[PDB]
Formats: sequence, C-alpha cells, structure tokens
Amino acid sequence: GLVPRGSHMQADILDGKQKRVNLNSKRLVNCNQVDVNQLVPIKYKWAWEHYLNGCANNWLPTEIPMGKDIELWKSDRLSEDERRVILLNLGFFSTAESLVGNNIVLAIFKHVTNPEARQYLLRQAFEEAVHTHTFLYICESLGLDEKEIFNAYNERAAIKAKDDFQMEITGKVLDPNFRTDSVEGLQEFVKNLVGYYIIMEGIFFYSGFVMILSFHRQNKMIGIGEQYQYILRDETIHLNFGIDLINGIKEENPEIWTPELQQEIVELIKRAVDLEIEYAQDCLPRGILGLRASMFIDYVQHIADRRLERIGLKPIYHTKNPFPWMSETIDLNKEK
Amino acid sequence: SGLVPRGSHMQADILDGKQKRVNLNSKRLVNCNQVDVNQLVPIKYKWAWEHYLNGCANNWLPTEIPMGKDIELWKSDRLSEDERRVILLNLGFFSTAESLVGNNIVLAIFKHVTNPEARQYLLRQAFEEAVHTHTFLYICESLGLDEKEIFNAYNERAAIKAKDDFQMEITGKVLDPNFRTDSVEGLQEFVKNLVGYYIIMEGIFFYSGFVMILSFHRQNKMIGIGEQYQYILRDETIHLNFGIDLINGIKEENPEIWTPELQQEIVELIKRAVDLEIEYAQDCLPRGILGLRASMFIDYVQHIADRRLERIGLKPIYHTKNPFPWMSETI
Repeated sequence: GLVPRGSHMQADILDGKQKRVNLNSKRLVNCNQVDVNQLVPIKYKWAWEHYLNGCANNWLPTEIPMGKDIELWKSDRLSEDERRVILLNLGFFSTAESLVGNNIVLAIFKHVTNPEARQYLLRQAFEEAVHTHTFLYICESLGLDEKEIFNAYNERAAIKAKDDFQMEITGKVLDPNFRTDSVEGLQEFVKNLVGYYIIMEGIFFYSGFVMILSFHRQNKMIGIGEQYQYILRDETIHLNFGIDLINGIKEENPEIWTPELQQEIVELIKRAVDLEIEYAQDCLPRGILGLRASMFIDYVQHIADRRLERIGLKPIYHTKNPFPWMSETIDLNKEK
Repeated sequence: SGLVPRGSHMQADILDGKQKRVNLNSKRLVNCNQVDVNQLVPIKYKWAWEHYLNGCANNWLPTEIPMGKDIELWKSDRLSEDERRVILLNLGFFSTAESLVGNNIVLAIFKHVTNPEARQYLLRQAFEEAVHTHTFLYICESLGLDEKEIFNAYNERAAIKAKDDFQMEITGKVLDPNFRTDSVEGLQEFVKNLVGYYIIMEGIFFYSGFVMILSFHRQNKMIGIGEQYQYILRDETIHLNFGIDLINGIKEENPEIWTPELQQEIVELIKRAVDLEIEYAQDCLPRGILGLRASMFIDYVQHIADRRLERIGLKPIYHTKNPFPWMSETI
C-alpha cells in the first residue's frame, strides 16, 4: 500500500486547504457554502450513476439506414390517416426536444448547485441535441418541408396547446430576478422540474412513442422506429434522473412539500393528461390499424398514475395499460 | 428526390402561424430576437453544424483506456519526484479547468448565442467538458491519488490560482443576471469572454500541459494518461476552431464592435495570459526533465499566442519559433 516519494502535490497557499469540499455540506439547491466547481467528493451517487449510464448509450441518427423508410414514404402504400400520425408526431417532437434542452441550460442548471448532478445535466442536454438531429435527419431523408414540420407548434392548435401549457408551467424560472432561496421560489422551481421531467418527457413523449413504435411493430417506417427506440432509451434515464432530483430536493427541503404544492402538482398532471388526450384525438380522428384515440385515454391515464407514484403522490385514474408491449420495450430499454 | 405524394403535408389549423417559419436571412449569431430560436431549420451557419457533426464523430470515454501499465509505473521508482510533480500539477489544474469551461458555456455563453445550430455545438462542447472532468476523476482513482488534494489544487497552488483568477476577471460581467449583449459595450464584453475561454483558457492555458503530458507519452511513460490527453487534445482543437469561428462571425455581423480600442485590449489580455502560462510552466519545471525545460515554454507559449492572434485578425507580436513541432503531427 506504498507509493514512492513525491506522489502528492504540495500547497504553497496554506489557507487554501479549507476549500476542500466537506461531502455532507453538499446540497442539490441553494448550496453556496462549498465550491461547486470541484466534482469531488461525490455525494449524490444516483446522479453520477445516471451520468455513467447515459455515457454508455451513445448513438447517432446517421448510423440508422433510412432507405426502406424513403421508399415507403414516397409510395402510395400509406393511407392519408397514417401519414397524419407521422407528420403530427414529427411536428411536435422537432421542437419539443429543443424546449427541453433549452430549459436544462437556461432554467435548471443554474439552480442545481451540485457538480455531479450538473454532470448528468450536461449529458442530458447533449442527448436532446442528438434527438433534434434525428428530426432534421428524418425530414431531410423523406424530403419533407422542414420549415412546415419545425413550425408545427405554431400552426397546429393541439400541438400549440401542449407547448403553451409548457410555457405556463415553466414559471418565471428564466427571469433574471428568479431565486430558489425562498419557500415560494423553490416550489416554483420544483413545478418547472415536474413540468419538464414528469409532464413533457414523462407523459407527452411516451404517448408519441406509442404512436411511432406502433408503426415499427408493423414493419412500417422502421428507420424512424429504430431512432425512436434509441430516444426512448435516453428518455427512460432522463425521467429516472428527474424523479430522483425532485425527491432529493423534497427530502432536503421538506417545508416546500405542503398540501398546497402537492395538490397543484396533481392539477398540473391532470391538465397534461387532458391536453395529451386532445393531441391523440387530433392525431387519430378516425383511428388507424392498431391505434385508436380511446386506447390513449387509458394509456395516458395509466402512465400519469405511474409518474404520480414515483414522486410520492397517490394514483388518481386507476386505468390499465392497453399497450403491454410498451412495457416490454421499456423492459429492454430499462436503465442498468 | 421522389415526387411529393398526395397527403404528405402537415395541414395548419392556425392560419397566421405560417408567419413564424424562419427566414434564413434573418438569422444572426447574437441579439437575434426577430425569429424563433427554438427551430433548428433552416441551418445558416454551416460551419457551426460541421463542428457539431465532427464532435459527435469523436465519442470516447476515459474508462475505455486501460491504466494497468500506468499504475505499475506510478508505483515503481522509475518515475522521479520531478516527473511526478509535472503530472500532479497538470492533473490539479485540469481537474477544475474543464468544469470552469463547461460552467461558462452553460451559464454565460449559451443564453447570448441566439442561434440553434451554434447551440447544438455548445451542447456537444459542454458534454465534452464533462467527459474531460470524468477523465481526471478516473486518473485519480486509478493511481490512488487524494482526489480532494488534486481537485482543490486551484485553491492551494499559487501558479494555478493565478491563471484561474485571471480567468474569473476576464469572464467579465457576463454572469450578472441582467447582463445583455444588445449594445456595443455589452457585445464587446461578451466577445472578451469568448476570447477569455476559447482563446486563452482552451487555446493557451491548456498547452504547456499538453506538451508536458504528451512528452511522457512519447517516451512510453504513463501512456494511459497520455492517450486520454490525446483524446482531450482532439476535442480541444475543435473547441478552439469553433470559438474562433464564433468570434469572427460576431465581428463580421457587428463590425462596429471591433474598434482599435477593443483590439488593443484583447492583445493585452493575451499578453497577460502568456506571462501567467510561462509562470505556470516554471512552477511545473523548477528543474529540467527529458526534453523539457522551463525556458522552452517562453518560446512555445509566445509562438502559440501569435497563432491565436492571427486567427482572430490580429498581428503576431512575439515572432518566436516552435520548440515542439511534433505537437503539429497527426495521430
């Protein structure tokens, strides 16, 4: 257990040694008593593990062949109703990933005063960029009008409704005056976290996944499908991290978790469910093979219940999952 | 290139929403509030997108690089006290330097680069900083170093602190929650931050260290650390090229900011960085090690400074030769 002479670096600023970080002084928010620039010693092992797991999931949209997708898209084989599902989903996702990425950088990162959690955030934000690249790649491959697709959240009411809601639940976290060192401020911050991790990534995205992966299972648009499988694998970790972060902040700041905040989070999730159901209905006015709006009523309620449970809230809908295969692809894409 | 099929268009039910489609010619690198920043398309800055694609093609993780030979050498008496000093001081500086760079991308740069393709690159770059930070943790754990001792070096070692303090100063007022780039003064301050982090920190302050560590690698010493630094160098080369492109792009779009006064201030900042970096090299090398002496870094740091100056349209000022020409070899 012995190293040779000179294996330590020597300080010439003696008072500087006090800036070594006390592990137990570290906190997820409002931590100004220790140096946030030093990674060590790691306190939140869960955050570090999410980071390592994400790093092991590198993929690039350009590694996935689109030849069969292009051939199918350009043919007359797809019904207009099938195309409608694909186009609306691309429309929503093309900008939703940028909304998530921008929120990580511009809202979340400043207030998560912890280096190991920030490491994960940097991986997460980069993954959003990869997802955005996916939608560009799909548009270019299929010869879609890229501006029509990317502007969809400004042109289609059911998509705009979801993203206007997102803006509302973002709160004032972007404001130069926003701070998390009041009870009210930290509560607002937690609502932003619920909005992005639980609602946008955990409910809005998972519903899109069923629509697209339903095509994949029918051997239609399998290039898009494979890309969405990779996206789902990432989003599984994003969600797990977000849940851990919310639960960690609650534990360290129990005064924020009032009946009032609890009830508001429940109402926000209810509003998300209604908006996602309305979106599914816009995607499926008549339904397509293997996909009807009524199935999404049950599915969206089901997953909302699962999200509520994970952050210590009671399930409210009690519906069953009409897509058992999603759980099996969820199983295959489970975090280590 | 096939025909657009019937029914393959997304139909609008908000009729005036079409106005929000982004006009290519309206996009700008800074102060762009006339178009929607959330939509990537249409891509204007091809150079930014190219840097993004290049970074994505460079994936690596430190845990993929075996440390067995490095551990054996570190435990042996075949590495001198002086060689250990060079390694430890560099690990000390780099362990927090990448966190500083990444934090600045997120907390200072991203908000004000009002362009989605440039932001795609920034997210890739910030993730690469995280990979580099991981690298230094992994080296510490592999070699059984005191991790708190290494990561706290920038608070404990004067020559390291001097570099990072200068870095805090040149960061300017960009972190002020009310800082804005929509004035000549504001944009000049922002450009000074870009020079500070891309040119000075990533383009000069990393370079004595690269030379020192890669010199060990060329002598077959600590080849595990060496390989990790080779991957870091590959990333850092793209970081620098992006930063130079961004600075030059902002200048082109806002030429009124590039005043003789600003040009002179930037030269003076780079001169101060050179002095600090030479002092850091002197701290690493109180005595010579094979092919490395403190005096060599006077020539080298000045040489690379001249190269950085040229790339952002400023005249070289030192005119020194490069004593480490092998740094320009491809691996």
